[PDB]
Amino acid sequence: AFLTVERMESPIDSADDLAKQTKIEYGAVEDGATMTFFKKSKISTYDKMWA
Amino acid sequence: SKEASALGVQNIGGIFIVLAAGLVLSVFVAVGEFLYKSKKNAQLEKRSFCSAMVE
Repeated sequence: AFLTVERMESPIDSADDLAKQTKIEYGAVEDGATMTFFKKSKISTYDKMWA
Repeated sequence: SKEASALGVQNIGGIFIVLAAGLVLSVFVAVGEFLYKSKKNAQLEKRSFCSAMVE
């Protein structure tokens, strides 16, 4: 089980690797027009991460 | 995504208890088999078998 969970992870850490894995936590200057781009978005990945 | 767990007493501890029960039941059946061989040899009361115990 240990080796299982360890091998579960992925290090590429793309726009989506952050979406799936939830150990680490996001960050954004809220109202700084980047968070707005997320909230306005229609991108499924960006949609769920805005959520 | 949070299930990387070492094993602990909370989830396996019962087999120590199983050890305890098996040990004690072995104790009782062993003394019973002692009495078995004892009565196989002589009448109910034994003292020479205490001598075999000591030796």
